[PDB]
Amino acid sequence: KIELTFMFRGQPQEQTAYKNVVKKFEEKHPNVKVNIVVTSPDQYATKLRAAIAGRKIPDVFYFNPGELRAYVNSNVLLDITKYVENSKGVNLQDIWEKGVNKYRFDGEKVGQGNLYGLPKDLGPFALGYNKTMFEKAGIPLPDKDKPYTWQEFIDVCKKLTKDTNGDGKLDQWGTGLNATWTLQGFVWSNGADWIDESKTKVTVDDPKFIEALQFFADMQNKYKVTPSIAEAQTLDTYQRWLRGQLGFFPVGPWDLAAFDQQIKFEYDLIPWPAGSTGKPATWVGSLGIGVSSMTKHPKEAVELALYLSADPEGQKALVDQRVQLPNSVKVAEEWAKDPSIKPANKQEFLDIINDYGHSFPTEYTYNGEWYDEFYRNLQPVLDGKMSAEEYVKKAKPKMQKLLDQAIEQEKQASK
Ligand SMILES: OC[C@@H]1O[C@@H](OC[C@@H]2O[C@@H](OC[C@@H]3O[C@@H](OC[C@@H]4O[C@@H](OC[C@@H]5O[C@@H](OC[C@@H]6O[C@@H](O)[C@H](O)[C@H]6O)[C@H](O)[C@H]5O)[C@H](O)[C@H]4O)[C@H](O)[C@H]3O)[C@H](O)[C@H]2O)[C@H](O)[C@H]1O
Ligand SMILES: [Ca+2]
Repeated sequence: KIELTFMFRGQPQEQTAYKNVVKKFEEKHPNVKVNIVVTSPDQYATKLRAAIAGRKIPDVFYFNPGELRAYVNSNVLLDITKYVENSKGVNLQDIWEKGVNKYRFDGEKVGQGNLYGLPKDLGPFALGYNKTMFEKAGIPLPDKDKPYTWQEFIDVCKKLTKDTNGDGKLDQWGTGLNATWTLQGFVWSNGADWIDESKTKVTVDDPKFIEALQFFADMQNKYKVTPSIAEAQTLDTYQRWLRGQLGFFPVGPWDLAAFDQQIKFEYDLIPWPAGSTGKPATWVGSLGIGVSSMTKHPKEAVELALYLSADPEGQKALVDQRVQLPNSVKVAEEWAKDPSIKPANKQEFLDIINDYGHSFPTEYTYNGEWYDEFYRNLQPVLDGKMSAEEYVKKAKPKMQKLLDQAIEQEKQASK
């Protein structure tokens, strides 16, 4: 008779997986009915923001770790600490500490104190390569541990870029990376970032940042190891990767079900190519599962969040359905070692989590508007109409004003 609203986002394979697992929850808890509100990833932020603006908050919902402090200040998230402590069996200490701590807040800083959510997952963003394509081309396979240098990466990408059917037109390319999701690793491995150490000053005008951004754009425009601008418009590079047209493309654990369904070639994971630091870099994503401060059924709502995040039965179902890696550290370690589950080097996901993955810069700031502004007007750089140097000099003060406002608005909302 109890009814909960569960609001979340996902690609089609993720929507199916979580709907299936919510049904398992309902089977286990016959007195609870869960009403689903689900959107595409791109639609989610707008829809959640509207719910919160109207103070019509779903009982259980996904949220961005960068919004944690703002959600606490505006009393959006229930303090679920005591419900989790009283729960039968589940020990959050089995779960990735990096994941759990993103949703703790002690009143002053993130990473400690009361629980205001549970981790949906950790989302290490690995680099995949098309092994079928390498072996057909006679090119030595990438090393599973030692990153390519940037020059080595371009060299191999050039070797892979060719006319394979002999009609005179290129139909296979080295790569086709999306700057929204893959620029970070190049910036970070080149010893740069969007913001400084203190997370209060924009640093995109760092020569190291400029070099990374120019290199990124140059893959398409200068080195020409990607589909052309027109070709990517015709069919985007994610789809071209699925069809076996690209040598390299990123892989997150949420991709695995989609790739199981659509990818017919053999692929495996490798470290990202490394810039001046010689150390690979990429991001580790996460989403939180939160409970509305205003929920009429806090026990049942926390029980649902726990089922998805930490319950061994719920987690097993999500992992079996190939939309994430295990939240339990020990389960993830034995998962990675199981050779019957592909990719062969899915250990790379854990290496990202444990060693060379970083957080998105917005996880450190009170809101992410300053960062969104960088990407909003980036495309002319990517299409070779504006230099990286010219763009970051123009973007920097716009970004800085927004970041300054985030910092101030924190001070005001936290009183
Ligand atoms: O800019 C050029 C564009 O390319 C063309 O569009 C094609 C695009 O390709 C398709 O997208 C493929 C997917 O994109 C990458 O995945 C990125 C995002 O990950 C998924 O979410 C997983 C989720 O996020 C992780 O957390 C990350 C962050 O961490 C926190 O700070 C914050 O809260 C999180 O946001 C979690 O760990 C994990 O659960 C999203 O689904 C996806 O967007 C992968 O390559 C593919 O999965 C799609 O069709 C187009 O977007 C166009 O021409 C042009 O726009
Ligand atoms: Ca051809």
